[PDB]
Amino acid sequence: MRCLPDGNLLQTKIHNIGATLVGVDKFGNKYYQKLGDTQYGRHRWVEYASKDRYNASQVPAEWHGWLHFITDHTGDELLS
Amino acid sequence: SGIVATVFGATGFLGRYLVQQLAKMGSQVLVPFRGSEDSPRHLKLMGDLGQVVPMKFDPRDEDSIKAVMAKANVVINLIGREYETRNFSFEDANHHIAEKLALVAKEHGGIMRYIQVSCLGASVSSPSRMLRAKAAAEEAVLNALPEATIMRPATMIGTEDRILNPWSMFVKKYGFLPLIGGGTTKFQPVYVVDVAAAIVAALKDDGSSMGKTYELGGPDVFTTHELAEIMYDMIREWPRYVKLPFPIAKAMAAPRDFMVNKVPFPLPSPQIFNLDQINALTTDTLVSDNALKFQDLDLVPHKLKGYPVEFLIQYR
Amino acid sequence: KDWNTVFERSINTLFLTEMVRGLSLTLKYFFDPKVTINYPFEKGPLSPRFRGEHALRRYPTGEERCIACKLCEAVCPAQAITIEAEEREDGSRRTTRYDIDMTKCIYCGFCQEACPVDAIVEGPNFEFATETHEELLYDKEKLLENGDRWETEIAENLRSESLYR
Amino acid sequence: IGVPPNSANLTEARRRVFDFFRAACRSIPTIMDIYNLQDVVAPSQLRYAISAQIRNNAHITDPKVIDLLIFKGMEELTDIVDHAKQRHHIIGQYVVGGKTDFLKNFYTSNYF
Amino acid sequence: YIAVPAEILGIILPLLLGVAFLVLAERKVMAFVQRRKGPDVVGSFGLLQPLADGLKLILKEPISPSSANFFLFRMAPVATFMLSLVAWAVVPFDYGMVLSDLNIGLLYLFAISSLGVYGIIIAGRSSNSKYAFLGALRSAAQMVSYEVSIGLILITVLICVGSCNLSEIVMAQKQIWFGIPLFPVLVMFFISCLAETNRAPFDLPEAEAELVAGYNVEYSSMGFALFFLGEYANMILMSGLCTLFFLGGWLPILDLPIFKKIPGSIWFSIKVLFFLFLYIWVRAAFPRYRYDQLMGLGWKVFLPLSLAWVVSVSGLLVTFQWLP
Amino acid sequence: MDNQFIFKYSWETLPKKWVKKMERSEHGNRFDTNTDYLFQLLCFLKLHTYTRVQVLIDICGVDYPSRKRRFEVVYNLLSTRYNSRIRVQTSADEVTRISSVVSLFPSAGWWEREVWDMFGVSFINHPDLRRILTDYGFEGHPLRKDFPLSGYVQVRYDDPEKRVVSEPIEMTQEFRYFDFA
Amino acid sequence: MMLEFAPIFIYLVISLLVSLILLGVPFLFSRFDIRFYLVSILFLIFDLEVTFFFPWAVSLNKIDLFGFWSMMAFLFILTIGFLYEWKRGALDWE
Amino acid sequence: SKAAEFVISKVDDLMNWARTGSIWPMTFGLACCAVEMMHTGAARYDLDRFGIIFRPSPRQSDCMIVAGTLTNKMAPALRKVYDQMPEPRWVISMGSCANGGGYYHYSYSVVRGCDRIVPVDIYVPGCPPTAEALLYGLLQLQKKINRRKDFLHWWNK
Amino acid sequence: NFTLNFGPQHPAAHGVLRLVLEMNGEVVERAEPHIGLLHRGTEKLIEYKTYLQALPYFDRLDYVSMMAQEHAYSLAVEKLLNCEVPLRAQYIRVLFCEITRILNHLLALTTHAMDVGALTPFLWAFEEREKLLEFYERVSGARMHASFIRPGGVAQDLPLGLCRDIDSFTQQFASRIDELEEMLTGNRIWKQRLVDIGTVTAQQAKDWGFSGVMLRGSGVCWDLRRAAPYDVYDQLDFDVPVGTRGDCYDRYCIRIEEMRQSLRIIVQCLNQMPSGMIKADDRKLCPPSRCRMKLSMESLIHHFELYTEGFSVPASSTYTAVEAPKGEFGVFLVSNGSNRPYRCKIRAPGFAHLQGLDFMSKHHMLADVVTIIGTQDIVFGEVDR
Ligand SMILES: CCCCCCCCCCCCCCCCCC(=O)O[C@@H](COC(=O)CCCCCCCCCCCCCCC)COP(=O)(O)OC[C@H](O)CO
Ligand SMILES: CCCCCCCCCCCCCCCCCCCC(=O)O[C@H](COC(=O)CCCCCCCCCCCCCC)COP(=O)(O)OCCN
Ligand SMILES: NC(=O)C1=CN([C@@H]2O[C@H](COP(=O)(O)OP(=O)(O)OC[C@H]3O[C@@H](n4cnc5c(N)ncnc54)[C@H](OP(=O)(O)O)[C@@H]3O)[C@@H](O)[C@H]2O)C=CC1
Ligand code: SF4
Ligand code: SF4
Ligand code: SF4
Repeated sequence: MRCLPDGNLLQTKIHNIGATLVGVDKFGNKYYQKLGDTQYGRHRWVEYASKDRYNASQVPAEWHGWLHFITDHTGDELLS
Repeated sequence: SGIVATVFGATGFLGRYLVQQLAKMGSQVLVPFRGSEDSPRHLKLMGDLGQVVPMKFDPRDEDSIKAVMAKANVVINLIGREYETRNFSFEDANHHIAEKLALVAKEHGGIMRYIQVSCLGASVSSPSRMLRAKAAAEEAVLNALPEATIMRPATMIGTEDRILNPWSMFVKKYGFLPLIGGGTTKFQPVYVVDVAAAIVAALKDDGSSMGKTYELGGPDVFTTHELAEIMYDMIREWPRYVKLPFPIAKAMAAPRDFMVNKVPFPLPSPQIFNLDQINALTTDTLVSDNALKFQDLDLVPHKLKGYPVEFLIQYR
Repeated sequence: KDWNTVFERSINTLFLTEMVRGLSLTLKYFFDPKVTINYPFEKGPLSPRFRGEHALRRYPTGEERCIACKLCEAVCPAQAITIEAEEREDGSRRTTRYDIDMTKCIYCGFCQEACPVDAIVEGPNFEFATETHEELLYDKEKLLENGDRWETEIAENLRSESLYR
Repeated sequence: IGVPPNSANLTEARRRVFDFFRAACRSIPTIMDIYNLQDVVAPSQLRYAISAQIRNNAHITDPKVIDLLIFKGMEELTDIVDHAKQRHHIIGQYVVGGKTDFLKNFYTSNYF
Repeated sequence: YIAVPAEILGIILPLLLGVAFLVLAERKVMAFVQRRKGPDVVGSFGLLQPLADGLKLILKEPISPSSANFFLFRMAPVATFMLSLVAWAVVPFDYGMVLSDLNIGLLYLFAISSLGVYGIIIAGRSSNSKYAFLGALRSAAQMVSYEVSIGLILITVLICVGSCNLSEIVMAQKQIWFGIPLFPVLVMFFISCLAETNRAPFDLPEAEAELVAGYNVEYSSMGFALFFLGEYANMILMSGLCTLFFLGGWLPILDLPIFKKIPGSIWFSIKVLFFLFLYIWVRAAFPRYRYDQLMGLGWKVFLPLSLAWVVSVSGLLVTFQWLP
Repeated sequence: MDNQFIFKYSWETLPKKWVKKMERSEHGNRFDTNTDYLFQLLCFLKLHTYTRVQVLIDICGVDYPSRKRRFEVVYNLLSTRYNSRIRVQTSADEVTRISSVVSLFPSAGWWEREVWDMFGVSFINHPDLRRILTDYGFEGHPLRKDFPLSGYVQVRYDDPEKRVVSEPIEMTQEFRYFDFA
Repeated sequence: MMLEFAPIFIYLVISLLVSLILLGVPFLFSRFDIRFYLVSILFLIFDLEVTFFFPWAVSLNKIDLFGFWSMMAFLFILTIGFLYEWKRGALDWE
Repeated sequence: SKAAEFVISKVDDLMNWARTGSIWPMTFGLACCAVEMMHTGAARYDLDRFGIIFRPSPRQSDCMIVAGTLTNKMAPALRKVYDQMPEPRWVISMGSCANGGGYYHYSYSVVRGCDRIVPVDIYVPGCPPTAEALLYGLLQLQKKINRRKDFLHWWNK
Repeated sequence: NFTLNFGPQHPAAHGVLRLVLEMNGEVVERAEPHIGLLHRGTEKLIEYKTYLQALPYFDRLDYVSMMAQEHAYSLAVEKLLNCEVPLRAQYIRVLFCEITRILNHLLALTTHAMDVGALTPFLWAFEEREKLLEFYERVSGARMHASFIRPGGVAQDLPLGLCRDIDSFTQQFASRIDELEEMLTGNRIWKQRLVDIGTVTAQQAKDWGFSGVMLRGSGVCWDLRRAAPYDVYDQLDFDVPVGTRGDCYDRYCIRIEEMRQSLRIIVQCLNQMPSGMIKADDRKLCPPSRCRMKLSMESLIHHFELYTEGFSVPASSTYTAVEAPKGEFGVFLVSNGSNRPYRCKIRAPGFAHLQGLDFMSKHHMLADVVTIIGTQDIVFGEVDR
């Protein structure tokens, strides 16, 4: 129901359709990828655990590099 | 300076000038505010980084009060209101809060200097209920803190004053200016900057200001008609005074005072037809010859004409 | 010059023929996919070299890397670093004070280049806007907290970039 | 209009001084209006301040120094008139509108 | 007459909603041409953006600068907004779907258009600002200039129809839409509508970056919103007028039972939507003229062509006796 | 047109009293001249068929406090005709006006204003010589070596006056001079 | 019949009321350029031309050839005036 | 007052939703930071999609972005423009120059932080901050606006 | 005559642009720019910095063409030091200079177009700008102020895979240029806004010190990359477009063509890029590797010296100029033998170009002033310093 007032979250729900779950972090944020080519193959995004009051600073360090295409290592591989 | 001052009521007219002057002397200023965080925003530019610190408090709550006071050795109270709201009466706004602040300062233990700002006409036998509550608060603070200092400025003049600005607004919106008492009451209006300077000077002395009340009046004595004329020379407009006798003015100021404590929603504040101020206009409010003036603080107050009234340029 | 060319010029002027091509290729982009990033769920690409928020690092033992050589303070083009140092109780050469004024800093990375022990780095964080100027005056403890928070990414980036520097 | 050559001697430099003083004095009403000084200071006090500034440099004997002082005075007058920075008791560089000095300075600080 | 206010509200309120969403549609189409998204956060697909912007505007403190024209300054946006609203009283959306079936409706629309200039002029003069005054003068001159061509094109349609009644103008196109034989006249009418509504490539008030201050620069809060709303309502009205005069109003494309199934109001709406899309598209496609260039176009190009079309249509219809 | 030809031809053709010093170096050909001949030298170089120095690239001052004439004014010029650059320099002090070259090169107008603003050197026959970079009412000439880096005054908003105002500077943390010499 | 003008008046009253509500709710919480005169004059002339066109346009079926040519003569006079304005530079804003 | 507080909080939530959903900044584009700000408004980040529309006149603006170095010569112009902004209004300081003077801190001609001239609500660090950093700063502004309780504070005043 | 005071306090028209115009109706009689609103004392600050600490000031002058000014300053320092730069570094420098030229021309063209009301090309061009900013960030870790080009060469070598991505960009950039052109070049409104606006004769251009596109628009074939070549420009094929009318339209066309030629140069640099060192090998002026400094005394000592005192430059003085995207950008550097510049005079083309606004805008309409400002390509960081 958050989709109706929050259009930003709606776009993520739409683009999650057909996506692959890559992992979940300690805060419950979920990480998805597509493996296509629309934004030059950049298809990584995060669904924040809190559907309201989400904030970019909630991405932990182990997943920050993966989210920003700095590294191809997921948060799980970095933690191991 | 190593002075840490908690200035209550610093989001009003006199507060900005007082905070500017306290920051000039290097003091750290704490600014308790009761509502929106944007109310003390204009004070943040004053002083260096970290020097002015606004802090949320509640008046009707003792914990918040000692919380904002917990770090200070100087407390200045400017809280007051010349009208009434359904939430705060004249005695609630002008006597109860001041007594509570004095009591918390007593239980604090560390307040070296306490300054309570009052009004010049503050007396028990005053027509204005606000002035009566002001005198009561003066007595209450003195009883709770015999070493406290009391300031009694006259009507203050400045960019955000509540006398010349309402007059200019009313004239520019109607074309004429009423005179409530035939334009005969005398009062010595005072530059707000001078009041701030007197407070700073009493904070700076070798201790001689403690226990004493100072009557701060402007250099000159005027009639309300005489001030209305400085306003017209400055606003470059054609004067047109209309005599409103006291019972008529009280009639036009009766509705708000009547229905303020009955209707359950806020009312707009009175500009000219405030009943209590009209009652105050019945008598003349002058600096007593036996009081302590701007002299005995080694200060000369500024004359109104020119710079104190330069904000009136905006109305031309 | 010739009736045909004059006629063709007149028609083209009257019928706004060249205005049609602009309309057409504006309309072509209308149906193509958009390049907008759905921030904050999606982010722009960055590199291991990205110069973001400074951080102070420790050895895996927990010991600080910084030995108060003051090279970063000397090289800093903005004079944004302030250091005090003394012999620690165990005899170690260590900072007592390490301040970076985040509002003077130009985020040039010179300090990270100057440091001989990889103690000060500009990490990958760029989302640290504040409500007060005083929160941007970083002291040593804040920088060490940054280092603890971002250590895994910083170490990965250093492993990646050690083959160029 | 253009920057004139340096004064050849003290006579022509004095003539330039008199011209500058006339131009400065004639601009006093404009300054009074711009800074709203009607109730702050008399126009003659402005004239007196300008003349006092001219007199404090009456010992100068080099025409080039006089020409430079006149040029700087013209620039300062132009900035005062064209690009006024209103303060209160201060226009440009001038303040408008029983113990010796040593004791006061000693009470003030250790840096005299 | 007791139910007349209900009809009037059933016109005015959906029109205000339509304007609020025309602003959003302009933003969306402009974005999509520019390979971006445009509003999509405030509400799903950005559909709550207009309500948020309107709420922000009503919650904004009004300024009302210390001018000597205190009454005129606030009344100018009221005048332009009311004029934008009242033209819809005579607009028919389908057969019998019209508030006022004026026999003189065409001339009434011309009169409203001629009245539109006063809000801009008064806003410029009353604001006590030389830049606003100059911009208002230029905008007013442009609108009066293109009003001449609009009136002459109106006369061409009137010659074809023989009645000033808008519904009669629609029903006279049952045989053929006037936009087919008079296609250049329709192009001229659309361009003149662009210029008359101060729209790109004729949007002088939008040319702040070109050192040309708009007439509404001193306005804030709801006076500025009133100017904006009147402008966009006038855009919708100009699209509706293009639909009525040249695309056969509520009529179907082909007189066939398959097309007659769908209601006439839907035909009218679809044509209006096409013209609004063209408004946005044109704003997305081209740079703007200078004031002098557009004035030259108004007087040197569109007036002579409009007059020539009047003469040619009347002469042809008189010659072969095809008059209504 | 190489720097050997320019040096030799200028020695052969220029009036002798115009040039006090001539340097030929890969760092640039350089002519030093008294202030009273600067204008005529530049006019010659611009007009003469074998030089055609048509572009004035810039004018700048350099402060040398140890010198009786502390200021050195440098003219960088270009010949697009011969694809060559020339530097012409003259010295000046705090009170001696030098000739403007605006009538020769209109581009000089603002560069001269800048020299006056930054260093305090004045230019005879300059049509409009006022400061161009500093704040209105600025005092001093910031590029002089004795002018302090942070200056003498700073500005802040003053709520009681409802305006931005200027006060003598006060530095929270002073500029630290690191002497590595 | 003039009956159809009454809804227009009621519409005006309602639109005015909407305007006042919208505008009033936030109060709770020396260089003469002759070319403008000239463009005004031209607009006046062609405004009257449109005015005279209206009855002619609705009356063409009854006035036939005589009315057509009389209006043509009217237009010829006005267009000679327009040519005069064009040649004199009244239509140039540069 | 078990019913008045709920309605008051709902009103304040509506006001905050409106004010966060339509932020109309005026840009004070002074130096290099203005280029990153232009990129934030461009297609990749599309400030339009958050309801953020840039206005030419302070009269139609709710926010001022100070993007670049503020000189002493420019300070009066910045303050006057700020004083024409109608309430409620916010200021975002973008980049080291606007934050505290940055690389020019010790210069004779530079204001050492725009917060000496106007009250600042959000400081965005960087030289320049990335376009995404500016977007993060604008989301922090939304967070600050969402703590407002204007209706409640006025009811109790 | 009336006086219109125009200051756009927003980057729509610069941002610190301030103009006093005298008008006769809508006709401009005199245009007087008031500058210094971004004067930050750069030339004074530089004298208090070591030669390395001074380098970031040059990114912030024409802050749309960052690496070009970096390059000019490095070249001046190299000239005074007699320092030899390795070939690979030369090629990287030229490659980044031409990327910068494209970055500058896209911004200039589309901001001008938006000023005269064409909104879409700005968005289209800024996406390509974003791709080029990504190359800046991949090599330096900064989108704009890279401080990547340095005395002796470049700060770091290219990351693996960068050349391939640049090649991918070049394979599609010509279509983007074509789209911009079809939007603008043939459009009658665009021509009416630019043809015969701001005409400049060759004599006027020389008299007012014009350079770059401002000079080549008037028919003067002059490009420092060919007249006074530096780095590897003499090994590269490119054409120098020149105008025939000297107006705004000619300069727009020249900028489009310059983007095409820059694309050509980038392709050549990509194909001819050699292997080897990216820093000068003289061990008295360049930082050692991190591993060398952690392993070798001599290296550690040199690192300590370089990052505390910086290198010395023997006493001398010279003027060095490059063909920046906005025209001739020059540095007059005076060294006294110490580790800090004694004097650094910066010669900005925008200073000359904006001074020419008075004669260029004479007798034009008010709306042409912004067009003329746009064709000059003014950035006040370099005008004011
Ligand atoms: C911008 C366009 C400019 C057009 C300029 C060219 C035309 C100007 C008008 C010139 C006068 C008419 C020239 C056309 C010749 C054909 C006339 C014709 O066909 O004869 C018809 C008759 O045409 C006329 O007689 C009309 C003449 C028009 C009046 C022109 C004025 C001439 C002088 C008038 C003197 C009055 C004083 C002038 C005051 C200024 C026959 O009609 P009917 O008799 O069969 O029946 C009458 C009708 O059908 C039923 O109503
Ligand atoms: C189903 C689709 C329906 C679509 C309906 C709307 C169509 C779209 C309309 C909008 C199109 C884009 C609008 C933006 C362009 C505005 C700029 C117009 C500029 C302009 O008017 O130029 C004039 C020519 O155009 C003109 O003159 C325009 C009027 C043309 C009328 C044609 C007149 C003769 C036609 C032949 C008739 C013969 C048959 C009858 C016997 C000449 O001015 P200039 O200065 O620009 O010159 C330079 C010429 N390169
Ligand atoms: N002419 C004059 O101005 C004169 C005034 N005085 C007295 O001097 C003092 C300062 O004057 P001035 O600055 O003009 O006063 P203002 O009315 O301008 O400011 C009053 C201050 O007190 C605060 N305040 C008022 N009521 C309450 C309350 N119930 N709880 C908490 N805070 C409250 C206000 O807070 P908020 O902004 O949040 O409402 C504000 O900060 C007052 O005591 C006044 O009565 C003396 C003589 C004449
Ligand atoms: S990033 Fe540069 S300016 Fe900032 S602290 Fe590090 S060295 Fe100093
Ligand atoms: S951070 Fe590095 S360079 Fe700076 S003092 Fe510590 S060890 Fe030295
Ligand atoms: S903070 Fe950095 S990028 Fe921003 S204006 Fe200042 S120097 Fe330029």
